[PDB]
Amino acid sequence: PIFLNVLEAIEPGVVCAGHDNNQPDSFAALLSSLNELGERQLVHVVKWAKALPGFRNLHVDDQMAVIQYSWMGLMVFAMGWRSFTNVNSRMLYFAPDLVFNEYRMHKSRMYSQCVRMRHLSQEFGWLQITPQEFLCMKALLLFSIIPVDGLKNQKFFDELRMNYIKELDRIIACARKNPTSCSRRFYQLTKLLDSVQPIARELHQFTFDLLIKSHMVSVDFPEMMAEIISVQVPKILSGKVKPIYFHTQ
Ligand SMILES: CC[C@H]1[C@@H](O)CC(=O)N1c1ccc(C#N)c(C(F)(F)F)c1
Repeated sequence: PIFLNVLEAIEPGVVCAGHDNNQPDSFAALLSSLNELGERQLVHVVKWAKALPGFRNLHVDDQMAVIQYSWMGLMVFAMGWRSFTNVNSRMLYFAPDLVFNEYRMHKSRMYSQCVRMRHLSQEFGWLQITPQEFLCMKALLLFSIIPVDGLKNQKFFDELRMNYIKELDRIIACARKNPTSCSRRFYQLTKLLDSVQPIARELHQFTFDLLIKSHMVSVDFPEMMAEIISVQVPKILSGKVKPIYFHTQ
């Protein structure tokens, strides 16, 4: 059980947003706290990714690029899981000190996006996703978005992705003596993974638009946050960098 041992060992712990929950809810305060949380989560995601089996097989510039492109999707998927395990998917558990109820979904001006994220969280319950399926799916999500023109060394990436697919297949919750069971399960989980990508795109769009207007609406963007959103995110939004889907959309 070496692979699952590693994934459990490297899984990030609790990350707080630093939000003041004693102040009335406002757009500026909610989004400033989400941005700070995004910066804090990025730091954890980088450390996590660099500790994954085989990650150092990637060329050095490909390493940071892969992390940066996948960051939003990784955050959303983990947040959906937190929401499932902590509040039964009824609210969005961004952090212990930043939990969105319906009022905050509205006040953040992100209601439609939050609906999609809550639906993702509900899928963990509907499909009875195991914590081990979650960990393997999240690892595979890192290797699910790349430039259409390819990476510096695309071969090493393709091999990594292949192996992460095989590890997911190995531990899916099914009865092996009935092949139909495992086929159905793999189909369900690949559909679930695909569904992260349109959600990440909506968040990319929202966050990009907010950065551009941030001076007008009093929303603060931290340094590393802002660089990714102005340099890497537009490569996604302009179609230079595209998600890898299992099924044809
Ligand atoms: C990253 C940018 C900020 C906001 O500007 C838009 C938005 O949705 N953000 C955000 C923050 C933190 C987490 C976490 N965890 C998430 C999610 F969970 F949705 F990925 C989004």
